[PDB]
Amino acid sequence: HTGYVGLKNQGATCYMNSLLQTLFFTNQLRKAVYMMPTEGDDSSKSVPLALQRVFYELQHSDKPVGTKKLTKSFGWETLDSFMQHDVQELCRVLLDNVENKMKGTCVEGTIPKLFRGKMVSYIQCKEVDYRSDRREDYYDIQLSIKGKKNIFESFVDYVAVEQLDGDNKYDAGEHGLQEAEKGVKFLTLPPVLHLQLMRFMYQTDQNIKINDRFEFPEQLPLDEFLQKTDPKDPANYILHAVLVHSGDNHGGHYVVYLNPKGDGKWCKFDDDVVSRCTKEEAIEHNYGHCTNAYMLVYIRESKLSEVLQAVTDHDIPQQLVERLQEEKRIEAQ
Amino acid sequence: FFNFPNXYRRCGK
Repeated sequence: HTGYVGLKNQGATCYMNSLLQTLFFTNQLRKAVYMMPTEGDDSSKSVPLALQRVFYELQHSDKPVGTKKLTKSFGWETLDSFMQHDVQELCRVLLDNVENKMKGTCVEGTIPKLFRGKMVSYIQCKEVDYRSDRREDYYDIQLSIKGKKNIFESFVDYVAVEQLDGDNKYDAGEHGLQEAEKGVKFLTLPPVLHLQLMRFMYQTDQNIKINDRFEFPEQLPLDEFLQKTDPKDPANYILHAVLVHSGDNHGGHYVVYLNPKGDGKWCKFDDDVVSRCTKEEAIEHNYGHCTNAYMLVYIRESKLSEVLQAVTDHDIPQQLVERLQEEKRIEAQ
Repeated sequence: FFNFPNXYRRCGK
């Protein structure tokens, strides 16, 4: 083996297998999921129980794990369900369910403390003395790709100042229509950074892929995009997961590249096939059967050990272990 | 996103 088990191809789950391994090796998220109060839940409809089941199978089973119950759990069963939705939406569906389950518990707020960050969106008038500052929260960042060669340029475009001129003048209310500037700057960055690479455009009638080259570094410094940086905790991040899609004319195959321990020892998770791969194969070779990298996961250097805690078999409560083994007994008969 | 090519405009919103 390789110490990591795979997920079986069970229907049009698309990116679901890639996302599940990404959350599984978000080790701190995993231990929080194991300790959720899911005793007395209905197996046929419980997303927190389903995520516990798949994580447990991904930790103990020596054969690839099935995801049928989980697919039934959040009800994506229409023929186009997975291709119409986004990786972000599926991650939101799962993470909201788990975070909602953890409310009132000792591990409550684990999802916000791992993935959510603070951001300010501003609109500043240039001739009149008015400004509008509102705080936003984010769990994921959608990055522009066309015309941007690497993540640094991609982030510069995100913080680039937008202009609101005539025919788009901001409604300043008391000050009337105004020629303002609109922008967004980063207040804080989460310990686990979910970056979606928006490589598509929509002529014909379809959304096509932007197969352009786009570079992402193994180590991503982001202090300069913070409004005020913090010494002793620079916004330094380490690449963790690279979610890839392979691109013949219709096709579509979703695999994820991971260094689960953050040590730069990378593996390719092709569903049930988990294999070792070079760091060149995971990073440089995915810059762009046209394969394209569409989602990246970074972990802050200061938080790397805590986010990637060791997870032992005893971290799983005994009553959780008892219920899952009982289910496997029922299937074996 | 990211399931291309497709004619769905719910991707990225």
